[PDB]
Amino acid sequence: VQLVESGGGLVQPGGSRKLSCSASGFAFSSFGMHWVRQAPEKGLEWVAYISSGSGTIYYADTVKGRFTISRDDPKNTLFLQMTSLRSEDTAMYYCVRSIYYYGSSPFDFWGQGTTLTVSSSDIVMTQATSSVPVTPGESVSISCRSSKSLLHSNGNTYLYWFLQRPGQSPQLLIYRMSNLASGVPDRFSGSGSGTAFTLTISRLEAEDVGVYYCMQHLEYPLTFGAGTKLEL
Amino acid sequence: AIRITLYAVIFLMSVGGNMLIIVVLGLSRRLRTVTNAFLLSLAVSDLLLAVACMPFTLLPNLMGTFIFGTVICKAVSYLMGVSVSVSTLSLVAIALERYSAICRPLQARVWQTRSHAARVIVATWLLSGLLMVPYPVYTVVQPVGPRVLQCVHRWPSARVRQTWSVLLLLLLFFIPGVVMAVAYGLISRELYLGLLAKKRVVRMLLVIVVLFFLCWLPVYSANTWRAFDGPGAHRALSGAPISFIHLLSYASACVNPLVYCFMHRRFRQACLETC
Amino acid sequence: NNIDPVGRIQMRTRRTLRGHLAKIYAMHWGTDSRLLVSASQDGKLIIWDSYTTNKVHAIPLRSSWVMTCAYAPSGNYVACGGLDNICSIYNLKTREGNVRVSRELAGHTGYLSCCRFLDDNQIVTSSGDTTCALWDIETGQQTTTFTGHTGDVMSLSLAPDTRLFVSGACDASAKLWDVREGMCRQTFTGHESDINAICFFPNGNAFATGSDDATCRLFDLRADQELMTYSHDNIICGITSVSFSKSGRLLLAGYDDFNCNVWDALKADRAGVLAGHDNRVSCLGVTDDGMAVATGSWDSFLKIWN
Amino acid sequence: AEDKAAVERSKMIDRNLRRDKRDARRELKLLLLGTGESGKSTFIKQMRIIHGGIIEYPFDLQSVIFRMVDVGGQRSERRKWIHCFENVTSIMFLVALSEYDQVLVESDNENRMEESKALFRTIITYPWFQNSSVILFLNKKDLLEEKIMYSHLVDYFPEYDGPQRDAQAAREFILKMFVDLNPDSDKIIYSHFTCATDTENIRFVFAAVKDTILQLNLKEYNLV
Amino acid sequence: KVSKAAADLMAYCEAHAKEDPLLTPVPASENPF
Amino acid sequence: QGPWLEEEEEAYGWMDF
Repeated sequence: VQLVESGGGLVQPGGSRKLSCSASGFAFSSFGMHWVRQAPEKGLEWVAYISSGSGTIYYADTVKGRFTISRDDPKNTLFLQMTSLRSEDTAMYYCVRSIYYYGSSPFDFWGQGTTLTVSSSDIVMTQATSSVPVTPGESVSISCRSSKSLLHSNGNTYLYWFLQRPGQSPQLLIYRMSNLASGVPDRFSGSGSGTAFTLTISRLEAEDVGVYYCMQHLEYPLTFGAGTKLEL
Repeated sequence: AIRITLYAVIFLMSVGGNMLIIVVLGLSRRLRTVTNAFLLSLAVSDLLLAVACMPFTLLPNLMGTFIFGTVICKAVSYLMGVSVSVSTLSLVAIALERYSAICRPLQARVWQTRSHAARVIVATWLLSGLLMVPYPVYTVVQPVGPRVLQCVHRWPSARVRQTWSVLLLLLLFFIPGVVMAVAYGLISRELYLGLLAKKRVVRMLLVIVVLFFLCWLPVYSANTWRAFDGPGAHRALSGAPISFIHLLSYASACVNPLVYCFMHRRFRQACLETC
Repeated sequence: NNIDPVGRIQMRTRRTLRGHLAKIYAMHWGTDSRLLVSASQDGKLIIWDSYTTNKVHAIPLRSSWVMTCAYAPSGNYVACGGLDNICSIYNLKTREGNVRVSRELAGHTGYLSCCRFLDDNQIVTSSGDTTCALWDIETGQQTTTFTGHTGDVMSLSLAPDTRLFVSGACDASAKLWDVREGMCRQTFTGHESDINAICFFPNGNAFATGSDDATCRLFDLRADQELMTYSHDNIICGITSVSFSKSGRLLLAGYDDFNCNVWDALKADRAGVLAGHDNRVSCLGVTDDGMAVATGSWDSFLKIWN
Repeated sequence: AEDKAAVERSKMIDRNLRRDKRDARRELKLLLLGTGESGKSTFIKQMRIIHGGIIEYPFDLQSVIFRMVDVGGQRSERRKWIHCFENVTSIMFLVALSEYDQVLVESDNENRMEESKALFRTIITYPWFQNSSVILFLNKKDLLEEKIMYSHLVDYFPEYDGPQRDAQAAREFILKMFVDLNPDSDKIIYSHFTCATDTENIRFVFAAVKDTILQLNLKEYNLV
Repeated sequence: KVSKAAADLMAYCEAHAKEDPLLTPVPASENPF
Repeated sequence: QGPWLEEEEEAYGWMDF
């Protein structure tokens, strides 16, 4: 029901911290944890991944070796130890719950998010527009591009859409470009080719005006782009 | 003499009888068990023991020379050591599996399975390989006389010679003998205490232990006899007595699939359907 | 006959699915063609991923004597039963992530033999207390009860049209029951022994039954007669599982003789043999589109035959 | 894909359940079988209290973790769910020892021997002999002389040739006759003598399952 | 009557034989096996 | 036939198995 994060504060660049994602209300042992972080003005970018039960620990390619993390499974906690903190790591960290099987919904429920403000080959996705003003009731299409044909031989596209309402977590909207997520209404619909993708938001209402986000998931690194803001 | 005839008969009996064990234990119509897998290990060990030792020991006593090369004799020496070690350790292991199967049977039902059987079989194979590493590297050939290829095993220090001899006598004969004896004694004790066929089982156990002791006593006592007495001992023990002393262990190798598989009723009836 | 032969079809196990610790009694396929459920007497109801050879979920059961599996057409729930008289409904797609029990359907006085998810929230269960019952998940009680059998009911078949189900009993009666009105439409008493397993046509016009005398008897609805039987003289072992093809041409029949004798619709010939199991074939099913065939036996081994 | 890491370790989870089921492989399908009014529940609560629908009873102990499968009740055809119980180490069965002469609970109430003859017919119908070792249990022996005395024993029992109209010895001969009506002598039926309130029942079943594990270990280790 | 249900069976088998992967073997391109 | 020893007190052994 509730995921709480801790470990924020004001530390000089070059310090050490302990981020802690405490989780409750679900069987945390059979879930995989992501650690998407957000720049205060630039979009999301992925940091780390751990499979269910402390197995295949993944990382972003530039922070491979510099971050260490463990999971306390009997108490349902994540211990992200922060070492050699740089000035470019001012971010809003999220704690992402995902599960991987057939017919699953990864990236379904997201953490609340804690801040971290310090003073002073690779598939890359890109957005279409940084900000689009749309009055509600116009069925806006938001598109995104990539650098690979995400039409893997198993028969599904590893594309995950999102939405961040201003202030709280970026909840999932569309997974596998055609399957509607849990907790969202029956008005969103995704489409796209092998490389280019699009998302139709029909009959817009209140509160679905946050910044949108898109994800490739075919390889281990994960790229978001700048994020399409939706305006009025 | 009678050596070539009795070696021919024990060749046909051992190789043919073990071949039936190999073909029926290789396939499994839900018949494989802990003892069936361990008897498969005993069968491959005894088959390798027969094909490696029986002709390549009889011919040096009769012909006096190996026709084949020295690397053949190195491979034969490794086969001697690994086949003897796996055969005796397989006997100990089958005795211990039966020991746990009757003494504390609940713990064995907890802790014995097919994966445990294969794990212990690989353990005896790897430990027999690992402990006996210097055996095939000290079997270089010294030619003696005009043309005799002996390929005798040489250890330089007499202390090292007698230490390896007494260690082979202890760890590969004495502890196997006493563990086999006390295990089958506890089998008989719980067979009579818990409860006709029990006399048949007790006779089977007694004849297995006394047959193992009687057959494997002369080769180990002969190795210690070279280790201690040295000169003069080789003069008295040469030719035919060496052949018969090895032949007793050879008879143990041929009777092990006989007494463990063939003489038992169920395995004979099961072999009837396979043929 | 007039129909063209399918011939001797060489059928191979593409993927072997191991991980059940004891004898598997029932399996059911999910409707999205990669998901299945299969259960053993260890107390495990396992959701298996078919094409990539995986366990989607492992569900511990308090009832360790389970004889049935049901998978929801929506895919959200599964149903187990067994000797503890209770149809346990487990929710697969939860926020919690663990597959947890939603409702324990108690009230039956006999062993649960075959349950099938009629709808997303409606469940039909056949039991060994001679009666069948349609239950609702939210209420937790029998929506309707199907009494009046003479022998103990052993099998149940899900209607594809979700309107009219048929169940077979021990007293050689295959009775069809309508869900809404709750009364018995048709009785098939022309048999000599128990109905071990039953499976029902994709149209709904026919259904084949499993017996203990190697007769895969088909009975059809509008014909009102019991004439065609699929009897093999060589086999004496009984039919433990019955499943159908999409076209209805090809009959999947798992037997007590540790083989799957696969037959044809009309002329009833041995079409395929799926001999890869040590113990008797207890459960057998196909996907809705028909890519995969799943065979589970008492040897704790589940095999996809393609 | 990335489902692999979820599943392979789920393998060892079942292998943990392979381990724990082997850690409790001293448990097996201890199938209690019985008839009405034989006082099955009395012995069941006796075994629960002294060491303190199908119902499973965990008798966990340092010597033996134990779980007894009560198939009392479950009014249904025996053949279909008896397929489920091939792995039984012991088909535990209660015989109506105490009520020598009673008539069946069905409405006729006039049957001569047909209660005990029906129980004997349930004894006969055994389709699996691979691991079946019936542990026979005797019922209470509190009151003998009146129960033996009021109804004459010999006329009901066709083959019985023993002393009668005596309080103490006839108990011993009728008990030896009931434990001597063992039709299958190739296997071993492990009869025990216990009253309704008599203790040490767990030691009798533990010794009987140890003895049948010894017999099966003799059979399948080629040690016969 | 048996004949009408039988003819319904023939019509349904002849109509839907093509989609069946059991009756018509499928190429291995779609699934890597 | 031919003895293993072809000299005076040489004590030449044989293969152990």
